[PDB]
Amino acid sequence: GTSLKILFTGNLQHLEVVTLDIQEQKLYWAVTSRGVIERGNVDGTERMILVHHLAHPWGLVVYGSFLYYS
Amino acid sequence: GTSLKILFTGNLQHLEVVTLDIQEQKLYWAVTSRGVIERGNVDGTERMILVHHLAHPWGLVVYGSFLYYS
Ligand code: NI
Ligand code: NI
Repeated sequence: GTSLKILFTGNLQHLEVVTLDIQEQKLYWAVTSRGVIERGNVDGTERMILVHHLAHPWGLVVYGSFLYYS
Repeated sequence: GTSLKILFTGNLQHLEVVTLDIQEQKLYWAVTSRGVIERGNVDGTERMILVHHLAHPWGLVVYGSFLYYS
């Protein structure tokens, strides 16, 4: 709990759970206000919208080649 | 109600009432999530932060050379 850091900020109103892909060092999360699932590097450099036109994403998890979401 | 337009969007979360200075043609509004009062031209071009470190702005009005906020 020492080195606090802000990785991503902006249009993240109504954020949902955050998921880490350890094998790829990639963060995945869902934004309900825009209805998208975004991903980005752990260093806070890259960010892109991965899935569009969702209603209310609640859960998401990365395993092998796939992202599962509820 | 004909020509709908978006002037400003960004770090507005807990947006409060808007107000207009007709003589100078600049909009004023307050953002509670950041505790600021901002200005902007009706053209939607110039935007800046006018007051800092507010707690929960509720009302504001511009008359003459002064701006009143509660
Ligand atoms: Ni939710
Ligand atoms: Ni309020």
